[PDB]
Amino acid sequence: MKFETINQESIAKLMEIFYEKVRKDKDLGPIFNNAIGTSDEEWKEHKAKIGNFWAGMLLGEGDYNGQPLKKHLDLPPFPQEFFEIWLKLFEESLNIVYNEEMKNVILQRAQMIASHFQNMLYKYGGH
Ligand code: HEM
Ligand SMILES: [C-]#N
Repeated sequence: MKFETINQESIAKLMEIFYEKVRKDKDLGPIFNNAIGTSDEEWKEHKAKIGNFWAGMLLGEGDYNGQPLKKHLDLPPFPQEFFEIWLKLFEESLNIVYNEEMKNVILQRAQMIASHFQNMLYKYGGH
């Protein structure tokens, strides 16, 4: 009932579950909607792309070829606190799809990226 492995099937289930939580989210939903659209197909094309990102990260295969940091830099600014929401929802989704062992491998990878995005996107300083 829970994946003890990482494959196209498990990642596709992860994308389904996570981006449905994101779409329904009070804080994240508008950001994503303003960026990709509201149609089911636009959301399917986004899940496909992020699915390819994760396959490249986790399986070493797929057609993801974009610049993830640049993309988030180019987004209209949003609060740093949203990274907490994103991670909470992602961990919930992983907990549905994967056993504890696999879940923790992928969460760790997401945490590392989120931490890198945050150090790059917010000074936390002043100027
Ligand atoms: C506050 C948290 C985050 C928000 C609000 C957010 C938002 C978005 C949005 C709106 C897009 C669509 C970009 C567009 O169509 O212009 C996007 C793309 C993407 N996101 Fe995020 N993101 C967040 C965190 C993350 C994290 C932590 C990761 C990785 C672990 C990630 C991975 C990606 C990737 C790979 C893309 C595709 C970029 C491309 O088109 O090449 N995001 N994100
Ligand atoms: C970005 N999800």
